Amino acid sequence: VDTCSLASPASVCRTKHLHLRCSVDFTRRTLTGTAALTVQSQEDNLRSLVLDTKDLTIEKVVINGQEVKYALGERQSYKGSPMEISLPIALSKNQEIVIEISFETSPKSSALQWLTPEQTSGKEHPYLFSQCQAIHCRAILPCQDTPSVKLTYTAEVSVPKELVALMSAIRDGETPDPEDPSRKIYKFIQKVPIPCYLIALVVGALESRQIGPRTLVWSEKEQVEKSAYEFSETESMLKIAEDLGGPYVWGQYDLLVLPPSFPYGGMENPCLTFVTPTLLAGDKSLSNVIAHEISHSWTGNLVTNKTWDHFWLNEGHTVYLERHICGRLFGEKFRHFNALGGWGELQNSVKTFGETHPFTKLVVDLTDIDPDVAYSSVPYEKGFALLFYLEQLLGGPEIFLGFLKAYVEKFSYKSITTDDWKDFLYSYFKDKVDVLNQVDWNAWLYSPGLPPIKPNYDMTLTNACIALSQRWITAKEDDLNSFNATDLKDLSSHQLNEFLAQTLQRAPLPLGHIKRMQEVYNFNAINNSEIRFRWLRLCIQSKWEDAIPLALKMATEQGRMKFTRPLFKDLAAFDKSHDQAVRTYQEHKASMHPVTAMLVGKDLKVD
Ligand SMILES: OCc1ccc(Oc2ccccc2)cc1
Ligand SMILES: [Yb+3]
Ligand SMILES: [Yb+3]
Ligand SMILES: [Zn+2]
Repeated sequence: VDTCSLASPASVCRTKHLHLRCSVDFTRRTLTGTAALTVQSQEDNLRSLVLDTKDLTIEKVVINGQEVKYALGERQSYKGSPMEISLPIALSKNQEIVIEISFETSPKSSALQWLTPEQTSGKEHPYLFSQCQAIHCRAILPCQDTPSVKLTYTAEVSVPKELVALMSAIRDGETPDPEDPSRKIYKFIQKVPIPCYLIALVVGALESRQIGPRTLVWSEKEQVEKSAYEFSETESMLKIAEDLGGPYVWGQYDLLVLPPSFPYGGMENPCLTFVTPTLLAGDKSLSNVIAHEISHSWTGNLVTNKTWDHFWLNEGHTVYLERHICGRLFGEKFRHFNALGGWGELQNSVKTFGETHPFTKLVVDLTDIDPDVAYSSVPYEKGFALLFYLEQLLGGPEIFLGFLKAYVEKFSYKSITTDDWKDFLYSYFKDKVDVLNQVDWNAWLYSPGLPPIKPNYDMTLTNACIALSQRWITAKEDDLNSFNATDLKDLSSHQLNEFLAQTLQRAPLPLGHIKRMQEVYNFNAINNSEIRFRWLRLCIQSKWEDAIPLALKMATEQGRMKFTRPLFKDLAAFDKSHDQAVRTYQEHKASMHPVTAMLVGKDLKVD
């Protein structure tokens, strides 16, 4: 039972394949076309089925060349409207049929962002991108919008000729549109079965550069060179990930660097990972996001969560694999540094929601909860903390990686629950079940707050961050003279970020301390998005009026939610910037990503 979907469940019928034929209309901000679903009945005498939709216009439904009866139910808030289709002939178990639905999206589709030329790097062409995770595929096309159903797809997309279309699939050629010479048709094939949240589309003035044997980086012309350099470790990461998870089955591993309003750090769209341009630090320092997206090719894309309640399975295992990739590239001390940083992020999330909040539970109950509202670091970090604890309890990384590879092999091409994972963990570790029975399963999986046990972490790389943060916190006015640019000489960008993270946990600091920090460290000159974000949060919470225009600029010039949401909230919580934060949101709302616009509105209590 998937409480987020209104469609017929996997026990009734299963979509086996999607053949999508569509045209992108920038003037109307609509995607129009036909979604032909190959549906397999899982029941005897199947006469009707239900599909998920959200703000879709249905023109007709065709089965066996004839139009059939359908009905759109009343809208159920964020879930959309159910679409019941009357089948012309009763289906027996395992019988397949093709249902072709003629549809049109709404300009307000929660899955899409339509950008004007002014909102792009080039300023001459418009741009479109999708973001289906968790339940936005229903806002693009009628489907069984649940990760419990996996399907292959083929697609032909008609776009203005001067533009390029890309999808979460293998490129299968381009031709002039035979129905319109002002347009091109781009063809795509996804031969590996995927849950529909992994369906993705981008249309814009895109250019590409090869950066590895199976990797192209894609972006507007202005970002190509910087992107090629920033993501040059991609191939070495794919090789490490293949060694940890088994064969890479997707063919290509391309990267697309989206415009700044992209709401997430990355999206593991198969064959084409989507990334935020906020990763473009110039020194490859934010490459762990690539390692994370690469890891999803095994944990999430091959082994998938059956429902959104089990999202931690996707995230926890991915962060675990991501930290191993970074550990192989940079050393075990670095994997422990990243792991310890993750615990810090988990403390922050638990503190933000409250220790008894249901969204701090590992396995969540999303009945009547919009998944976008529940989204946080909890499934990533609590999920990671559990696996890291288990690794330590079971004999170390080598032993635990053996389980991870067996888990990926066991559940490849399947959709699983926490119980399925737990059953396999007990099966694999049958000779260590006594150790496994010491785990407080009920607390780890179903209780809110911080985990019952904190793993053991090497402190080697964290010590200097803690030591510097503590000097600043315990400093009195007469100790401020002792700080100098030399304090940072031996700190990496990651350590500088951790120093800021540690200090932010104790924010506010006295205004005089923050002014001294700028005077000696010149944190205002740092363009690294993670460091700049933490520094500006530190300034705003410490009530520095000079930081107000810098924080407003960062909150609006980019739209990665990790940054935009807390910056708007910090600005709204500071009396001096409250009105500006609200008015800036109101002015930008219409041109923001629809999900980001909704969430910032809720955060700022602006309806
Ligand atoms: O485990 C908490 C939780 C959080 C979010 C969630 O759904 C998502 C997933 C990705 C993107 C947006 C929403 C499902 C579960
Ligand atoms: Yb081909
Ligand atoms: Yb003193
Ligand atoms: Zn992820």
